[PDB]
Amino acid sequence: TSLDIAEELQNDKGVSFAFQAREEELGAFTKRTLFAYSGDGLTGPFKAPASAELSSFLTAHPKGRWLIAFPLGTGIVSVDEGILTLEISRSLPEVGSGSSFYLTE
Amino acid sequence: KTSLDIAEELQNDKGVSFAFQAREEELGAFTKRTLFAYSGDGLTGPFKAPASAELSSFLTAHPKGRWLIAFPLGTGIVSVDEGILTLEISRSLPEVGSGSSFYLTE
Amino acid sequence: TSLDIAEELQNDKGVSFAFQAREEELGAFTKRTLFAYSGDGLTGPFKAPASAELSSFLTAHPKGRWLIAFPLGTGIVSVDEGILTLEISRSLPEVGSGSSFYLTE
Repeated sequence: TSLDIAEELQNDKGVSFAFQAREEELGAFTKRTLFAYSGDGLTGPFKAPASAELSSFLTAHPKGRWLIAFPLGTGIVSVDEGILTLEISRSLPEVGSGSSFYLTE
Repeated sequence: KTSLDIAEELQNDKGVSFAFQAREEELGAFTKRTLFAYSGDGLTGPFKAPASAELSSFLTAHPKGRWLIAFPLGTGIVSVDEGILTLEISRSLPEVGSGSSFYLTE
Repeated sequence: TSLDIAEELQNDKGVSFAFQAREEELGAFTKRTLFAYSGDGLTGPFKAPASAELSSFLTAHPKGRWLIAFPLGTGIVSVDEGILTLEISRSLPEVGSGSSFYLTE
């Protein structure tokens, strides 16, 4: 483990998300994992400003965004100009927890 | 970091076995608590089994008082009441497989 | 953590998969986790030769195969004669990341 950021983000509708970013070295490979939790429900996209460390981490993904599975539906996390966006495929009465990762050489 | 790791096997009347692992981790200002669940068995109704006091204690700590958990074929809710662990499922599962549920807190 | 193998595997349609195998000891219990990532899409099964360490890890599962949930669908990983197979329930336009684990005494 060469990194562990955690932070809580909030929009003005009141929704809170906690994120954890983690980096791990495995010989030739690196793993980067995003962890997300919210107790809230969500109907539209979630937008909130992120710290520079998180924005930096989130930009590193090879696809420029993080496909993430929650118990009730699927989201895409991306960052743009220090604004974090989580878009969802369907409205979620509760978000819950999920993670998204990639492995790289 | 890791300030806790309980693991146990629980069993019901039919003979359905679940293994659980509870984990706590400290991340500066934040704590993460993760429940991991595995069963090779299929499940049609709810799974009820007695849990150790450490596990019951861990499971009760959740801000919603229950653990929403995704398995490969369906969704479950884990809760504890009076030292009885209950896993309720949205649909019957021919195989449970593995899943995790966590939360982050300040 | 008593083990961490990671490798990249590749098939004839251009699809690359990264796998990480992990073993952890927890007092009386062991946990074995497979992690899988691919940025590619996948229509049929994914077949690729694996290292001996990975074949060995994958054979250890009590069911002889790993049921694994990806954001858009479900897969079964198994190994036979050092050939890794990932079968899918539906075609996946993108595979993303997932893990599968078991606990044992």
